[PDB]
Amino acid sequence: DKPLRKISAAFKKLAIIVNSPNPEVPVTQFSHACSLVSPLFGCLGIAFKFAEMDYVAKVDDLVRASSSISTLVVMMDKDIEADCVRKAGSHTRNLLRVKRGLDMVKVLFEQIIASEGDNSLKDPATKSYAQVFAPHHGWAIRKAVSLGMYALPTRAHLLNMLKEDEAAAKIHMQSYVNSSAPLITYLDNLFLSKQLGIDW
Ligand SMILES: CCCCCCCCCCCCC/C=C/[C@@H](O)[C@@H](N)COP(=O)(O)OCC[N+](C)(C)C
Repeated sequence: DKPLRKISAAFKKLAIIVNSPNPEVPVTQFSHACSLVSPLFGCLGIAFKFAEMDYVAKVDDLVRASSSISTLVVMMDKDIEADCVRKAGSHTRNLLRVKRGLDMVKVLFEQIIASEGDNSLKDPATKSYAQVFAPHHGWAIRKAVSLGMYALPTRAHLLNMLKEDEAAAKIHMQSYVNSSAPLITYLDNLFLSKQLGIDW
């Protein structure tokens, strides 16, 4: 199968949901779509190993919760009720981390699309990391990530891993960008509308 098309197809559906008048985002559909993004960090290599703990484990948790909890709204309401929003391992806290991962990939794709004709992924990877994850990482991690940037695959190599040529990759990557933009906005507002904040 072709991994970018599974991503675009799944997030298009979520986009339709959050673009609708009364959105109800199922934890099952949401968490499944997010797990389709996980292979991307492995492709980029050792620099993004932090995503195992900062993203993959966070998605794993939401997949667990999806068996007993209907929607993202219901999921957050439980944590608000139990006063465990910022508690380590809480579904709401993990949801916030998942949001950041989705955001980083959105920025990554945007920069890859912009830097077409350049076979180096250095700028897209460095800029996406610096914007989304760097403010949440201590010195050691940021240095390790910076070092790992030397081990990035070439742009052409990445596309080969994803099984697309330039033209087809541009379409599905842009499709994710178009879909994740309102999804990320919807997720942010779930926090902000309850004054929960989004920078913790
Ligand atoms: C041969 C040798 C190979 C050596 C292999 C080692 C390379 C892989 C290292 C993986 C990176 C660590 C993954 C951790 C991710 C999360 O825990 C992050 N939150 C950690 O960042 P931190 O800045 O400490 O989080 C903030 C927490 N704090 C505020 C309390 C600092």
